[PDB]
Amino acid sequence: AGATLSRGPAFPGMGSEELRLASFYDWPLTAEVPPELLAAAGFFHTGHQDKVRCFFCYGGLQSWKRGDDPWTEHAKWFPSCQFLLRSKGRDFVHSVQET
Ligand SMILES: [Zn+2]
Repeated sequence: AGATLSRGPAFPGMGSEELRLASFYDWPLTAEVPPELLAAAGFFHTGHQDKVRCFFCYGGLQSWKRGDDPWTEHAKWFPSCQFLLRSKGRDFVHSVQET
């Protein structure tokens, strides 16, 4: 019983936080979340608005707002992301899912 989550990042090149940070060179003025937090949480910027995708699970998120925690949003929407899980642990993700 049970298929396994594949281990390959959706976008291995964006596996680097530094490179993910570069993607936010045009992260909008009206956008309310710091790129550093987004890049740290595995997200890189796509498009020209405020859309991001996780380099690993490819979870796509937009409509970012003051206070929005990237790591939390990550756990909220993409709880099985192996990047999120290695970085924040099983406890953290469960803690976000159970609320
Ligand atoms: Zn992810």
